[PDB]
Amino acid sequence: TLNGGITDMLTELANFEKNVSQAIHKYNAYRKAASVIAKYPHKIKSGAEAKKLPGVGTKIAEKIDEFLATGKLRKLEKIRQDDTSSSINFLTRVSGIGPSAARKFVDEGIKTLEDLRKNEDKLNHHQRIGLKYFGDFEKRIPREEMLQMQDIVLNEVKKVDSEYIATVCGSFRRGAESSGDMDVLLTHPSFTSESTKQPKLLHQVVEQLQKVHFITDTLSKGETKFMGVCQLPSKNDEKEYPHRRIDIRLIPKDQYYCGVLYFTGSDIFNKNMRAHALEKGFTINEYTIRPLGVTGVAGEPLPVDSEKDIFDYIQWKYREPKDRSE
DNA sequence: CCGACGTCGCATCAGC
DNA sequence: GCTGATGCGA
DNA sequence: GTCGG
Ligand SMILES: Nc1ccn([C@H]2C[C@H](O)[C@@H](COP(=O)(O)OP(=O)(O)[C@@H](Cl)P(=O)(O)O)O2)c(=O)n1
Ligand SMILES: Nc1ccn([C@H]2C[C@H](O)[C@@H](COP(=O)(O)O)O2)c(=O)n1
Ligand SMILES: [Cl-]
Ligand SMILES: [Cl-]
Ligand SMILES: [Cl-]
Ligand SMILES: [Mg+2]
Ligand SMILES: [Mg+2]
Ligand code: NA
Ligand code: NA
Ligand code: NA
Repeated sequence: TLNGGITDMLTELANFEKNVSQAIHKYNAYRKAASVIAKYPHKIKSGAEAKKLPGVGTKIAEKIDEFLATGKLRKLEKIRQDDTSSSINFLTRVSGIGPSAARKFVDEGIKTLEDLRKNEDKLNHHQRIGLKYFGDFEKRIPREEMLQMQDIVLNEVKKVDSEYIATVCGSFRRGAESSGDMDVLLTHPSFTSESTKQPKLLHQVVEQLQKVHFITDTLSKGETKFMGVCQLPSKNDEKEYPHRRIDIRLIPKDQYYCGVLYFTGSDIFNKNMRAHALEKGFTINEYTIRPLGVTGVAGEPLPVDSEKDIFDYIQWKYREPKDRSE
């Protein structure tokens, strides 16, 4: 990491703006600049050099100059001193506690892990599970464990219905040596953009994974998206593995390529690519790519028979999953 | 100088 | 209940 | 906070 000091600074500023300021566009701007700087293949020597990169403007350039000269950023040194900002930033590290809930908890005197555990009463279901596994959810998953988890998920899915196809996406599909959680794209021929011919398609996979004690908790669940918790089995006398976040997304089978493009990410890559689509006159979601008429209303879905077809429409050279870790 | 910034699923709540 | 908005998340 | 028209 040539520029890790700068990128950490911008990331901390991004998180400040999201959690404390509740300024989602500043959050995205800071993360976009951190990402372009992270892939820049030179050790940055000045703010002016960084300002050449798209997403780095005047203000970030000045912060880079202060950071290069001093090793620090006074704006951040002060944010770290604000008790309210410290409290809010801590509380939002619990899954299910966002910017608004964190600020309300602080108002109510609930500011520390101690306070949260004393007040499970005041937590919704999601937050209660985020608190239960607070430590575990900050541990990363070695790719070796991702492979064991993939084996279980793919085999249990096959036992329910051999026509399911489960694909592990996220950073795993991008070839990362570790991942923050497990993301699973699911398809079944009974669920297409034209009809849903079988109910409970997601539910049946979730129940089977619960049956074998792989899924341990549910954060939210609907007809096409599961957000929950899972755990690898341990051997005799072994310490248990940490509990891990798992997301399962059921996507219409004929829309698999848009779905796997979405779920492979990264999230910044998707934002960048979707914004480029818009400048090229297209809109992309996890289901389709459609043209945008001058009216601004999306037209009919365009034929897609590969991930690369999506890149072709917007005049981008193809980028393998490994090259999408923005 | 300023409007737009990616797109959408599930949980929650307010008004009717 | 339904609908629409907001929060939080992918 | 940055960018493009
Ligand atoms: N705001 C977002 C968040 C996620 N996503 C997509 C892209 C992302 O790759 C996918 C899974 O989300 P996750 O937060 O798990 O991101 P990952 O790419 O898997 C890595 Cl941050 P990690 O989960 O391995 O740490 O969902 C998105 O489009 N927009
Ligand atoms: N989860 C998945 C994965 C692949 N597929 C289909 C889409 C393609 O037509 C086909 C090609 O397989 P693969 O992409 O794994 O090479 O598999 C699916 O329907 N659901
Ligand atoms: Cl903002
Ligand atoms: Cl600092
Ligand atoms: Cl669509
Ligand atoms: Mg992930
Ligand atoms: Mg723009
Ligand atoms: Na720039
Ligand atoms: Na949180
Ligand atoms: Na995830």
